[PDB]
Amino acid sequence: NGKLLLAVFYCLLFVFSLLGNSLVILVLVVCKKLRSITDVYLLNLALSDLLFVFSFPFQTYYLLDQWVFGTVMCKVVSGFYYIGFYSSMFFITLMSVDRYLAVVHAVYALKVRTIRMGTTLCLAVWLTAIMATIPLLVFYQVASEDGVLQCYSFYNQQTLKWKIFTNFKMNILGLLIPFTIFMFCYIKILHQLKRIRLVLIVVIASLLFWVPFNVVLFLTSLHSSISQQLTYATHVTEIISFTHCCVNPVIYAFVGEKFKKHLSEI
Amino acid sequence: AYDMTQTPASVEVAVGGTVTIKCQASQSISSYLSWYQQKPGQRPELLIYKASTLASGVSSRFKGSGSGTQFTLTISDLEAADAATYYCQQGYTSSNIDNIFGGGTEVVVKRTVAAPSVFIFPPSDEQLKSGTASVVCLLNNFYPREAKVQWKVDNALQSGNSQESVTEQDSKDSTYSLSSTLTLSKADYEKHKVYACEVTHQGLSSPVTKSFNRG
Amino acid sequence: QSVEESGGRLVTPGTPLTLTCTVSGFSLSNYAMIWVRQAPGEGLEWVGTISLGGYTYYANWAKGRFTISKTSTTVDLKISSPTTEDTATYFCARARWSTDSAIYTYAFDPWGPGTLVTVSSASTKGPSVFPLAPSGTAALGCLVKDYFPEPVTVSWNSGALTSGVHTFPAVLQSSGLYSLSSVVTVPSSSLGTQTYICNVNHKPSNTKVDKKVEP
Repeated sequence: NGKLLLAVFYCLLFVFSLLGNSLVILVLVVCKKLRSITDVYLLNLALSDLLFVFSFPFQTYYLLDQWVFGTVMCKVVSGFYYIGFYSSMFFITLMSVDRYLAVVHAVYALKVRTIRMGTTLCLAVWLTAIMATIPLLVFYQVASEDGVLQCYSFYNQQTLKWKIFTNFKMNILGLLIPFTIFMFCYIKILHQLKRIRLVLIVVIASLLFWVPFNVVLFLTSLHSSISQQLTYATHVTEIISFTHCCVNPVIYAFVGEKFKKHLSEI
Repeated sequence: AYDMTQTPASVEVAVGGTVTIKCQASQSISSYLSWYQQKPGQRPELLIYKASTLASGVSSRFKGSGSGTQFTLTISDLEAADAATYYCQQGYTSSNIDNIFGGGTEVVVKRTVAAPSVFIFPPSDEQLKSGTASVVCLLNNFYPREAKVQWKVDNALQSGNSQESVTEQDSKDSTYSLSSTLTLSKADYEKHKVYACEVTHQGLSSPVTKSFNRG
Repeated sequence: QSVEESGGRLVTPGTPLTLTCTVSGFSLSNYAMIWVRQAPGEGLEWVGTISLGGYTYYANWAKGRFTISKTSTTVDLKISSPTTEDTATYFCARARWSTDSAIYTYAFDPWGPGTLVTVSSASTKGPSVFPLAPSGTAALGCLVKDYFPEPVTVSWNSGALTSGVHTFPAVLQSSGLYSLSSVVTVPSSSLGTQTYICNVNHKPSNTKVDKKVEP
């Protein structure tokens, strides 16, 4: 009966994440014109979180009953999930790089920090996320396990290599490179500043949310009795990760003063 | 691409014996083979899927094994009702496929030899009036299927004007029946006097003749 | 769960045909449907498959000549231009395990009672029934001759008699018309007391015959 409890939890996440992201977008688009470069990345991060938010109801209706939406929806929902993951993971790296460039290279910062750079980098990030997601979708489809429908990805013994390729692609692209960029930037920023906390907290949260998922995926790729606890681990890690979209608006409303100035009014 | 070949075309086995049927694929399939049974004059029925798991309602005497390329089906305790045709089917892929089924293997239940009973039927009056004469001779309740029949008119042999029909193996007694019909023109019927059907089968020491004279 | 086939007919070579497969007890959105064909006295031959979403997959020989469609309750197979080699029994089956792209589509259950399709330029004809009268035990029967197309159903005493009744398969004559015989063996003493009537029924020409055999 755990599926019902998981569905209720997904509904809770849906409601809170939708409210938070809607409020963030509302403030950014009504009480400001995104004049600052910092605001464009926040807007794109909120638009990425909404992609996670939109995939919850299908999962809730899948835990109860079964998958009745067909194959096109089976591909599209997974596309939403993976594009959201990749885009939200890259935008944090962009924020970290921007903060480093300001704190350390302030003299040269004035030239780069313009609206055009933000727009171009955001478009590039979105295209990169979509391209990185394309390989996964081609294998998702609907299957009938004796009359019960399910949306899942199936590989033959010939195409099985792409499963390993995609697992390692996810790992290296979405964890190591972002983590390395954070490591390089924030040691220097702390060195300069100790003698801001917002983006540091953002990265640590968004890394601890996804690191168990990446670790379990790494173990799964290496494997390809351990199966049962590995399946339980990946299942729990999915929920562990899901909360990043809900908490990002929480962080931005808690820390940023600009958010408070326009949230207290409403 | 994936060509399914069943090795034994026909296997003969006594009751209470073991039957092994082998199926093979040109390319490896990761244990996605199903087995179907078809008794004569009936729709097929599923026996095993995934090459090992029994379908609900099927006895435990059927055991499927193998994986990859080779596959096997074993019938442990054969019964007189197990005479049928078995097909192996690959559920791996459906793209660029000539046929997903195998050639089919036929199981014939062995039995003690039983000589046929011979009957002779001359043409009726109505058919003779119509303009064609048919003389029938019937072999009943014999085993095995290799029975031979010859027609003789006035002690002379005939060929090319006789047709034979054989039933499927009985599911209760495992015997056979055969019927041979000789067709003659109405005029030719009266040109001769004595007709005979002679039967040779392993159950008889010498050929047995059944004959009649017009009248 | 049940599947019933319909549409079997005698169709001239070149005019399109269409068969239907009605379903009861389950929803078509959850299972895939398989079409198979079997020539008289030969093995199964897969022709096509329709998956959950309505994607059709055909065998290499069947590409371009057949087309499968589905609806809420029925599945249709259309033959665009039948040839004389398309005569066979067509079966309609449900795949319990399947994928939307037709991989891993192994377990077929239940099957349907196949529908017989014949293609030829010969017109339908009604059977001619003649009595093979008797001469331990005695044998007597009815000979059905020169009918077309298949099938013809023969019973004895309107189904009251069923023990020891042999009905041989139809054999195609030189004239293109089938022939068949039905024989029953009975105690000799019963010949003079009971009456035996052969009931012949030919659906294509709507022919009913009740012929009594008397020595």
